[PDB]
Amino acid sequence: DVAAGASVFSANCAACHMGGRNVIVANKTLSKSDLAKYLKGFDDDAVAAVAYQVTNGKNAMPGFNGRLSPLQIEDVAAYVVDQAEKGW
Ligand code: HEC
Repeated sequence: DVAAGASVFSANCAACHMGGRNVIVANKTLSKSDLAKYLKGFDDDAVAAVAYQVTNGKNAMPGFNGRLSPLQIEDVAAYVVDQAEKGW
C-alpha cells in the first residue's frame, strides 16, 4: 500500500514534488502543515483529502482521474500522508 504508493509517486509526482516540495508553487508543499493549511477536509480524513486533489487537481496541478486507477490513487495518497507525518 505505502510501498506501492511510493512507486506511483516517483513515476507521476517526483517531477514536481521532489522531496515533498512544490517546484511550481513554492508555498504549496506536501508538508503536514501545508496539507493542513490548504487541503480541504485534510483535518477530517488525510488520505481522502489527498486522494481528492490527486483525482481532480487544480491550477498547475493536473488531475490523474483518467491516468491512475482508484487503487493507485489511494496508494499514493497514503504514501504522501505517511511522508508528511514523518517529515519527508
Ligand atoms: C507538476 C506539474 C505536478 C505534478 C505532475 C503533480 N503535482 Fe501536485 N501539485 C502541483 C501544484 C502546482 C500544486 C498546487 C496547485 C494549487 O494552486 O493548489 C500541487 C498541489 C498538490 C497537493 C496539495 C499541496 C498543498 O496545498 O499543500 C497535493 C496533495 C499534491 N499536489 C499531490 C500530488 C501527487 C501525489 C502527485 C502525483 C500523482 C502530484 N501532486 C503530481 C503540481 C504537480
